[PDB]
Amino acid sequence: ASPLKVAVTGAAGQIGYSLLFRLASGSLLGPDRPIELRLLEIEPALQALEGVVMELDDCAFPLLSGVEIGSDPQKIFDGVSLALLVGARPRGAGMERSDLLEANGAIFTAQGKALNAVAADDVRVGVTGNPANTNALIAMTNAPDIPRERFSALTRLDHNRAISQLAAKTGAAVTDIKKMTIWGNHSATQYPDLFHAEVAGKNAAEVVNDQAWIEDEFIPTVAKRGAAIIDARGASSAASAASATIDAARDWLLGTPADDWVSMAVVSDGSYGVPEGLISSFPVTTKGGNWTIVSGLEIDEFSRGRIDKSTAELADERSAVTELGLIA
Amino acid sequence: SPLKVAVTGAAGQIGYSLLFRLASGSLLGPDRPIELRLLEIEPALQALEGVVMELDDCAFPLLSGVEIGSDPQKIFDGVSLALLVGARPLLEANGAIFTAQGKALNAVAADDVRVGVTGNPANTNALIAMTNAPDIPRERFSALTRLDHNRAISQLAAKTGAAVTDIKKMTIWGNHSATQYPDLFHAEVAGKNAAEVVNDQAWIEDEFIPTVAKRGAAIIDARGASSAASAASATIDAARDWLLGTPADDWVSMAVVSDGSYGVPEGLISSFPVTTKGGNWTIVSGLEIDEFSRGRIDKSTAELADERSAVTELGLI
Ligand code: NA
Ligand code: NA
Ligand code: NA
Ligand code: NA
Ligand code: NA
Ligand code: NA
Ligand code: NA
Ligand code: NA
Ligand code: NA
Ligand code: NA
Ligand code: NA
Ligand code: NA
Ligand code: NA
Ligand code: NA
Ligand code: NA
Ligand code: NA
Ligand code: NA
Ligand code: NA
Ligand code: NA
Ligand code: NA
Ligand code: NA
Ligand code: NA
Repeated sequence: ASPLKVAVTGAAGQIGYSLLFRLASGSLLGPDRPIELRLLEIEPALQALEGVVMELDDCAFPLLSGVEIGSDPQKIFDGVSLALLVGARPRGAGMERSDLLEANGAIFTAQGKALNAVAADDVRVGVTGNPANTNALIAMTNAPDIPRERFSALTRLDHNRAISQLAAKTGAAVTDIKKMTIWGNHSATQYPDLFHAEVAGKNAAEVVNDQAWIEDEFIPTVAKRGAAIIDARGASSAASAASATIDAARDWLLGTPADDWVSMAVVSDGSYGVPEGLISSFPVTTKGGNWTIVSGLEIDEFSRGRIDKSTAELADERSAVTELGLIA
Repeated sequence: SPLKVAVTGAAGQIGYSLLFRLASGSLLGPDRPIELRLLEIEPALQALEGVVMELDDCAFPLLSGVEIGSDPQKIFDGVSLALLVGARPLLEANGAIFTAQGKALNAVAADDVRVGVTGNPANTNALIAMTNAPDIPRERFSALTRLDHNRAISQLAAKTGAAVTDIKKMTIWGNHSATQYPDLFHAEVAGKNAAEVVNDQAWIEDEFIPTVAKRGAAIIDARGASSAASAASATIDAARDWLLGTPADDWVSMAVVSDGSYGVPEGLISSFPVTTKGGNWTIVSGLEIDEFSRGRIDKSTAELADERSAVTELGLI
């Protein structure tokens, strides 16, 4: 196979440090599909990025066809088929992800315009940098010649967290869990939805049989997990964010299993009462590098309220970046 | 059935880079589960809890479970692969660590255990561990020279323009130290003898060997931090090849106990060209050692013997 050209921003950062070795080892497309890494950093981090590339070379990875590094997004994104926009300022303890809306926003205006100018026709664009949904909205709107559906923000770390907590509660293997959904924003208002999930062919909410645990423990544990990692580790998630980035990109490009769906924050067409044009997390299936929102789910009153709270937040964020002039 | 894998220094930088790859399938592939048993010192256990939170958040299908602790006799119980990564960042300080860890392994590891030592000074730590485990066959102990090996492959690929897949039969001889000897005279670049391809002895001595030997310091100069991800990667490569076997047209480097082969003093843990099958290594037989290579091999094994003498004088053997 021709090498897949993959761009990674913030590539000398902590997420990048985890992610690049998984990419080069075969985690994205498997053991027979080479990858070319195109790595972006800010100028003061280029010496460190040179060091990371030395380490990549020193792994003697058979799949790594080559590496280009630089600080010019038009050079690094030239011809790329997958762009992993990870680099942005991190949050720290006591911060909400939305605290970084104005700071990180302008990065995404510029990167969307660069992608628009130079990326491969088949590009798919994943955004991990915070606040992720709004940053993906910024990038998507600044790339009018790339189809809107090519942009996604990462809610897969939230999704995976929710799988982990459900498996723990139920005594199940992670492989038993299917049809998890995270709705809305990658924030504290995210809604992890058990009511459509399955634990080995059984409805998840019925298996747990405990609405109070769902409301008082499960939802806030998942929603606030990032802050819990900051408290435990002293720094934001890195390896697990990199792992979720690989999972989301892999499923996007190679497809979801027939019996399952995943969570991706993508542009709303109004489905499920989610305001049109927001980047919001939905249950989706994928095939051929394309996603489709899962149709037909009955949204119960409790779920409805939690979804709307989260989409309300997204609408507020969208208004703020529109007022800052970052959109279009 | 999950392979029980112990990792020491598990909240360190190598560990951070290693554990997620292990759990994702890098060691045994996509259908073989693993159980992680993570050792740290007591003051690092809080941090290790945070690493386990992130492991759990990955929802890894292969990760059957995780146990953490500071007692090697608990963590190593029933393990079939022990990756001894943690060490004091010299010979004496690490001596107590590896004496204690070899004794623990001897007491509680699985019969089929293989023990890979990444923590420095790796060869002599491995020797100490092996000596302290008289009920585990000596061939189960290896020190990691795979990072040097892969670094050599990297330099040789850059010099020749070949793909890394075109590079075979690289060897690192001796100690994992500045006296290591990376041997191009038996390596092949797309079938052709590597030293004949390069055709430049001054480049070998003045550039290739010192660049390999000093690479860790070059990474630190560049990144401001040590080479954790590539060390992790080498650790996985070496353990994977040990357990699953080497390719039929290739060999790898492993530091293992010497039977005298190639003039390496018996009983030293020393890096040899090896093939693997069934979880067992065999030193590559039949290689002709030229005068230049003999001199460099003997300089390294002299250092290994000096280190063995030092730890013997300290009472660690
Ligand atoms: Na960075
Ligand atoms: Na990292
Ligand atoms: Na691949
Ligand atoms: Na490697
Ligand atoms: Na390596
Ligand atoms: Na470059
Ligand atoms: Na667009
Ligand atoms: Na709640
Ligand atoms: Na949080
Ligand atoms: Na939490
Ligand atoms: Na938590
Ligand atoms: Na609407
Ligand atoms: Na909009
Ligand atoms: Na609102
Ligand atoms: Na340790
Ligand atoms: Na380390
Ligand atoms: Na594995
Ligand atoms: Na956990
Ligand atoms: Na994850
Ligand atoms: Na041995
Ligand atoms: Na080893
Ligand atoms: Na042998």
